[PDB]
Amino acid sequence: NSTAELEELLMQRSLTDPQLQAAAAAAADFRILPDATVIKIGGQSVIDRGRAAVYPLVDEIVAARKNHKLLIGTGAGTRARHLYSIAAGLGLPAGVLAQLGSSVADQNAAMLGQLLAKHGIPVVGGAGLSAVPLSLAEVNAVVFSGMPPYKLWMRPAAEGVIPPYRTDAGCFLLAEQFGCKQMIFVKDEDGLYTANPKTSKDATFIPRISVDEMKAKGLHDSILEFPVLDLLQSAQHVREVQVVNGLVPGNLTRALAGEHVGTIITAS
Amino acid sequence: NSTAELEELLMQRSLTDPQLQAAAAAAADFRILPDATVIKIGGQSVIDRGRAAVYPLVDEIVAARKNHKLLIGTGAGTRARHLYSIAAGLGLPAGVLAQLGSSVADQNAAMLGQLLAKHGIPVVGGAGLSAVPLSLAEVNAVVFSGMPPYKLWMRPAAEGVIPPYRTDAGCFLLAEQFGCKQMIFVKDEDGLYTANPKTSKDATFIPRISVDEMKAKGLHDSILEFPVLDLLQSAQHVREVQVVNGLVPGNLTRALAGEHVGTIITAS
Amino acid sequence: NSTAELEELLMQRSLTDPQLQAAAAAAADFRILPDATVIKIGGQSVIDRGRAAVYPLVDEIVAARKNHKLLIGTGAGTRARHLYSIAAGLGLPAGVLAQLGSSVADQNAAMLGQLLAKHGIPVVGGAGLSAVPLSLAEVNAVVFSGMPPYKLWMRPAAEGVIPPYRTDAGCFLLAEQFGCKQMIFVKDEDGLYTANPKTSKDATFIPRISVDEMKAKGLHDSILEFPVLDLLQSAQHVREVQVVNGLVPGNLTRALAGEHVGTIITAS
Amino acid sequence: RPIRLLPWLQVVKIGGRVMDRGADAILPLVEELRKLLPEHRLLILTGAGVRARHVFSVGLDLGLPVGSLAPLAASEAGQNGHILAAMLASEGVSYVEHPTVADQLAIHLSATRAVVGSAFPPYHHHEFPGSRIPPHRADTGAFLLADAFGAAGLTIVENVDGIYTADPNGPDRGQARFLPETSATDLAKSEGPLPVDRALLDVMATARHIERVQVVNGLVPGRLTAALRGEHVGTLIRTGVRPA
Amino acid sequence: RPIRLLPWLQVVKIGGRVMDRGADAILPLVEELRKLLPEHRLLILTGAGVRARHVFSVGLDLGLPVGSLAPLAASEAGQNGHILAAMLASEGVSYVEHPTVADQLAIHLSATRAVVGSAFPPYHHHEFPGSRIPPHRADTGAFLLADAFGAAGLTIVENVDGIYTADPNGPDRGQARFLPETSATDLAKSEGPLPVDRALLDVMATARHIERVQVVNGLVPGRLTAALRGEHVGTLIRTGVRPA
Amino acid sequence: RPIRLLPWLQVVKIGGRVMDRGADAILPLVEELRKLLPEHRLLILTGAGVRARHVFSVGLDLGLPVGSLAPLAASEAGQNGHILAAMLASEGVSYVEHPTVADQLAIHLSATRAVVGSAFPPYHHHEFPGSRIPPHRADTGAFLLADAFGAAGLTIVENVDGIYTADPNGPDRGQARFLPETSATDLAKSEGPLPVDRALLDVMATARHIERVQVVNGLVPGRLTAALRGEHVGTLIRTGVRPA
Ligand SMILES: Nc1ncnc2c1ncn2[C@@H]1O[C@H](COP(=O)(O)OP(=O)(O)OP(=O)(O)O)[C@@H](O)[C@H]1O
Ligand SMILES: Nc1ncnc2c1ncn2[C@@H]1O[C@H](COP(=O)(O)OP(=O)(O)OP(=O)(O)O)[C@@H](O)[C@H]1O
Ligand SMILES: Nc1ncnc2c1ncn2[C@@H]1O[C@H](COP(=O)(O)OP(=O)(O)OP(=O)(O)O)[C@@H](O)[C@H]1O
Ligand SMILES: Nc1ncnc2c1ncn2[C@@H]1O[C@H](COP(=O)(O)OP(=O)(O)OP(=O)(O)O)[C@@H](O)[C@H]1O
Ligand SMILES: Nc1ncnc2c1ncn2[C@@H]1O[C@H](COP(=O)(O)OP(=O)(O)OP(=O)(O)O)[C@@H](O)[C@H]1O
Ligand SMILES: Nc1ncnc2c1ncn2[C@@H]1O[C@H](COP(=O)(O)OP(=O)(O)OP(=O)(O)O)[C@@H](O)[C@H]1O
Ligand SMILES: [Mg+2]
Ligand SMILES: [Mg+2]
Ligand SMILES: [Mg+2]
Ligand SMILES: [Mg+2]
Ligand SMILES: [Mg+2]
Ligand SMILES: [Mg+2]
Ligand SMILES: [Mo]
Ligand SMILES: [Mo]
Ligand SMILES: [Mo]
Repeated sequence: NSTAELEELLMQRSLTDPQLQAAAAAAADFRILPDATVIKIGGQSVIDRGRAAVYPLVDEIVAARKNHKLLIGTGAGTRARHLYSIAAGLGLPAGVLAQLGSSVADQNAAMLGQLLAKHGIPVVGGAGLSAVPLSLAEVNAVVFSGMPPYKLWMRPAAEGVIPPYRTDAGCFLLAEQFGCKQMIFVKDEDGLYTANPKTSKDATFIPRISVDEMKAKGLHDSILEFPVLDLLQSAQHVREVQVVNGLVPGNLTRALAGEHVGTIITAS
Repeated sequence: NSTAELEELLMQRSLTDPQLQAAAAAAADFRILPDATVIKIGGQSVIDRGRAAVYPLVDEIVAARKNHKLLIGTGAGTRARHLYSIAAGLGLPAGVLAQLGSSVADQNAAMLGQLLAKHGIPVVGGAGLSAVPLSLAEVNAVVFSGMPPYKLWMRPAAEGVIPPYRTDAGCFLLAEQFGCKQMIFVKDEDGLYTANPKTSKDATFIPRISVDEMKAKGLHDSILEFPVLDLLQSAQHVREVQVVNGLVPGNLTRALAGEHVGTIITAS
Repeated sequence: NSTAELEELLMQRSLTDPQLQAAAAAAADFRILPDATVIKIGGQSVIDRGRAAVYPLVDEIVAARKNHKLLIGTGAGTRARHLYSIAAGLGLPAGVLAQLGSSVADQNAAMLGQLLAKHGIPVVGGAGLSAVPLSLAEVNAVVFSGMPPYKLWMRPAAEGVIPPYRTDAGCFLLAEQFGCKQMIFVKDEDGLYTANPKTSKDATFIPRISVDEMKAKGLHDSILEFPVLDLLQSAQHVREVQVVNGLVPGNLTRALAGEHVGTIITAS
Repeated sequence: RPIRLLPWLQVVKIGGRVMDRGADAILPLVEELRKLLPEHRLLILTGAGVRARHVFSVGLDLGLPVGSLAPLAASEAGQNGHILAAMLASEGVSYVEHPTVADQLAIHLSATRAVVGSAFPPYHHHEFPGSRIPPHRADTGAFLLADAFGAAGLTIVENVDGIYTADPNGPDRGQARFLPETSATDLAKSEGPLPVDRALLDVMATARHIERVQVVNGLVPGRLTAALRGEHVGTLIRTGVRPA
Repeated sequence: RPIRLLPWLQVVKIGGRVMDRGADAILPLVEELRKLLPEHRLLILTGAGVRARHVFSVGLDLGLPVGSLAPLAASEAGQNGHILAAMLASEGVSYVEHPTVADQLAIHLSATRAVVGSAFPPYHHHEFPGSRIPPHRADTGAFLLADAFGAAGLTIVENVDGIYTADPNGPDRGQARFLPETSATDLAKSEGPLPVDRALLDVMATARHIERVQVVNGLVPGRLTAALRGEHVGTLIRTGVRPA
Repeated sequence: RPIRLLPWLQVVKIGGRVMDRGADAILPLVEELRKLLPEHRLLILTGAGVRARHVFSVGLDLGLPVGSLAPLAASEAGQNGHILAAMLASEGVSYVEHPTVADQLAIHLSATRAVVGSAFPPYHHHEFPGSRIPPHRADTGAFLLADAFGAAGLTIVENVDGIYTADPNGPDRGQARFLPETSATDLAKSEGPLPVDRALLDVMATARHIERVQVVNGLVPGRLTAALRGEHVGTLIRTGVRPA
């Protein structure tokens, strides 16, 4: 490989050419925001529960940003499920549902940002490149809306019209793109179990598992949107994620301190 | 009252239902930016006067933000009066005038922000949630344009087409919505008098008065836009305002220090 | 002269009236960002060269903003030349080319901002009034896209359709408008020579020259866009500029320290 | 009185609780609107419905003030407007944003027969205080625009026949009597719930052009079409504007 | 020379000082424009007038540089454009923003017969230095667009008959003589005030398409209509473009 | 399956490498498009071509991840769209932005016969990881929109006759054989370069409406016109959608 070699392939071949694809893979790898942690705050699992779930998390974020740079993405929740139900019953395609679900993640970002404003933490568009707030000890965190930008260009799932890339995927891809050091999903269960702990009597807790092992055990579609497990296996930067229970006081703080609360899911 | 009770009324009744309205009134009350003071800098009364009025105020703002978090809203002034005269003579409705007056408050915000930029103070949209500048000792203040957002949806007055909610109302409502601790109107008279001191020989100064007392004395439409006195009586957070003379050196600084310069108008 | 005199001429004459033009010339002169230095990073000369040119400059900017407030504008480069070639061959006018060239300066600003984000330096629109980043020691610099705003309203050159005001002019005018203390163009030659040093065997280096002397020696169109030399002669605030070689390690740092590297071009 | 900016405009406000019924209500309404497109130049504005109740539940639980809740509810009205416009896209109809409605409606209705927008007005964090529930909602926003434009009419499409003396789905529905006609001043002086914002009655008292607004049942096909021709099929509300 | 992007376009610039006369000038102009809508595809651009003088008074008193004053004046031209468009809304006309004029004018004039925009060009904080008064104002912005588009014409609507040898409302009005025709190069070499920006003469010298611009009195009904048909009713300014 | 939002729409994607040929390719294409405007309601989407290769060269040299490179390439497709729209402006065509395409295409195609947009989809910094080259490019974005809208077709305009068994301009061009028809599943399982994004074959596998996409040579006048009438003049790609 060389720069000049790559530049010739880039000029002379289709981008689909395996020889150009392999030369580009040899490029250097820059991490844009390597010292940041991306956290997703679940819509259904946390924000829809109101003050009893959100106020302790707000206190944890305020304490945590003293030691940890944070990008805090919001989930969507029950209002997006309602929009999806109305739109799917009309026969609208996945790209139209995708646009409707963004509005609900935005509402949640606005509500969380208003609780955080007097602590100096803004809601932003462009979290990964919100250079100023992330460089200041007074701030050191931003809130963003967790849906991806795909809108009408959303790829549909193999079946049905629910957008397959929603706020788990939005937050994950932002962590991956900006080369962040850690990705934490804040949900309302202690972590991954062998069955849905809400629906199932003797599900066993799983502290640590690989994407291949999850698929083999029939957990591809359990505590995270299932396409995230495939994005994780393709990821250059974030090769594991941690799922934690935001309802347990201090859980987010402990995960940020390196404690193994919850479940660690690894690409390999 | 309870959350579940309120949630049932919210699902099952019209929002107009007195029983739902009363249950919602029992909700907790969060103040978004409780340590901020909103100041309105009058368009006609200050900014239209140029350097002799504006430069001492700029120095006061720069000194004051060392000790006091400030949201500084601009008035409109003579250019908006000119637009209103042209548009009203054409028969245009209040909603169209409202849009024209915003442009003039924006011009004033731009001119004031350019004098403040080298002091680190930005002009912003979204002052109440300008979390970053308000959290930094280097900044601790923002400038915003004081007209409300109502535009073509402006409620007209009972008579005529001049928009009744202009920059006094815009600034007041921002202070009320963000739960700010104090609202100061910076005008060009020492405060409220028993008649327009510009037009009237022996008007007597009024240091302190309630909205009901102002109405009873025929002052509903004197030194503030009159709808502000009704908004003040409905306000949850800002239940009094202070009117001061921005032409007197240090008056704004003294009001921010708790001195009773000017007139204090109280909701009750 | 007086304020009242000027105000009467402003009300009663055309803005073209020589008597109003002269009265306005007597106005006070406020410098909005007097302690800032504007730097242009050349598109063809630096950013198009990739990592070997850009990474040492990124390190210099990071070190330099400890002592110097910086507004860093990007050039455009080879992709804009390609757009100009396609559009000119179709017969499109200068105003349409101007719009196409902006996109390339934006791409360059995005690439440079992503390398700078983890150092707290943002890409901004409105650099001159980016009050907050410029007031913080943690930040003290911003990146902006160097094309002017003229778009379809671009004045054409006397001949041909290439926009005559491109990123040299954009950066220069921002320095002039904000009353910045210094303007540094970062190119890929040590400075101005008596002929194009790329094309010409025994060109002699010129450390210092006036715009009139450059025109007299046939250098009006050499290392800077030629209209910039006329803008410089009309400028109120920035009356000289320095051209330096960004390929030489530390050259930008030394120029910011007051060393006479490169060429100083003076209005008079 | 001010001139009428768009005297030929018809404004139709579709209740958020009608949209909440899903395809069973929306498909017949869409078919009726398709047939109305050649007959009228329509600005169609959607209300918010049940999702705004959920965001109020969360926001009030978090303690948020009324100016925080106003744009949160408005979002739900925007989303209903995008859903309705998508169903009408093949007839040339799209959703347009509030600044486009406020400044460019004339050109958009020259291009196509109808457009859809959110009925909430942009009061946002400058919503008036007093109640913890935003007062200037979809009926109110639709009327402010219809009257500012000097439109030929405003018709409100409800999930009930019109205004009754009590909520006809509520604890006192047994004595709910239907009102074929009423004045805004009469309604304003009564206490009790209505199917229209109480702020609508206030903006009616300062109106300059719209003389009557009809509330009709959008769950009965043909009522909207009849109301747009002036036929009395629901409750007429007299605003107390008089002819010049 | 470059192609003409919109060869069928007519551009009309309305002076801010005409709009400042209020209804007595604006109502007859609106009536004349209504009657012109079927005849021409019009981009109507408004200048700034007396409110920009007031903002210059304040801004110059505050010491602000010429790039600060350029968008402050442009605002006043935008506001005049919104006022004029509102009066024409019932005929399908709306105000459109500068990016819409620069990139989408073709589709907007396919939708409707005319649109209104601000005549100031977006030079903003990149206005050229030298004078403390922004040089690229409404006449200049209107000409840059008309010539970039390769429009069929630009007509400037003034509050006077055209260009005279002295200001016909000023201290030397007694010897002001009317000029039925002039060249931009001749004007450029004279000193003294004009009713058009001095920058307009500069942009005329580099023009590629527009051969003549007529300045006519918008306070006399029918002059705008005559000028749009090429009739000589004010001052013709030859730009010194020649036919291909 | 979901409804078709715009069943009467034809989508045409113009390759960035066709635009890179400049006037010699663009002028004949513009003339052909002008003649197609009365026949079809067209959304014309441009790809990126060689300038995106240069920005990838710089960006990959700087180490930037695939989400950084995706909007950098998309810019080049936007710029080609503005160039093509300017050439069609006199026929009423303009460039429209992605949010306008996603929410307001119905009204814009009611106003005029065609509009132009960027074929890249807005995946931006949320582009999928795995390759250092953004996978969801112009062919892919054009197909996602054509299929979401339930359009009557998508035609891809290339600088070659269609898909061959090897790159017909590359080191193995000697054994490149032309494929008049193929399925997306067959292509997806082969290795080697294509003139269409490999992501296009993936989005074809989940498609709900578009049954076939034809790739034709835009350097041969009349092929685009023939393809829009269903005539087989390049390579047909079957998506594996079946009729309801
Ligand atoms: N095997 C499993 N282990 C743990 N939880 C599971 C499992 N299978 C399903 N779940 C469910 O996943 C839920 C979390 O996903 P959900 O989509 O509710 O989260 P969220 O991030 O809050 O969503 P959003 O932000 O999209 O509203 C848990 O509430 C749990 O009921
Ligand atoms: N009873 C009164 N007491 C004091 N001032 C009064 C009274 N009645 C009228 N005024 C007038 O109110 C004026 C202040 O209101 P005005 O609308 O000028 O202020 P502003 O906030 O500068 O306006 P804007 O920002 O809208 O231009 C004072 O200049 C004074 O002349
Ligand atoms: N007399 C001269 N002295 C020095 N350099 C000259 C002279 N005449 C021409 N040049 C050329 O000017 C070039 C710098 O201008 P160029 O337009 O390449 O710079 P840039 O700022 O990188 O451009 P952009 O940002 O517009 O791509 C040098 O590379 C040099 O070849
Ligand atoms: N006096 C009344 N007459 C008729 N309906 C009433 C009355 N009081 C309350 N209601 C209730 O109002 C309901 C309509 O609800 P609402 O007005 O909130 O819906 P909407 O108008 O569809 O919503 P949005 O305001 O968000 O568009 C009716 O179904 C009825 O139950
Ligand atoms: N030589 C001249 N011939 C004609 N009018 C002149 C001349 N010199 C100055 N004037 C003045 O210019 C005035 C027109 O003013 P001006 O051109 O500023 O207005 P406008 O074009 O309406 O404003 P804007 O440029 O903001 O659109 C005339 O009424 C006349 O008094
Ligand atoms: N199997 C193949 N069949 C046909 N062309 C191929 C094949 N493999 C590679 N190519 C090459 O792809 C080239 C077309 O390039 P490409 O698809 O990148 O351009 P484009 O579609 O115009 O660009 P964009 O994707 O930016 O719109 C052809 O000219 C040919 O050289
Ligand atoms: Mg998002
Ligand atoms: Mg405001
Ligand atoms: Mg720029
Ligand atoms: Mg209702
Ligand atoms: Mg003039
Ligand atoms: Mg291709
Ligand atoms: Mo639009
Ligand atoms: Mo538009
Ligand atoms: Mo548009």
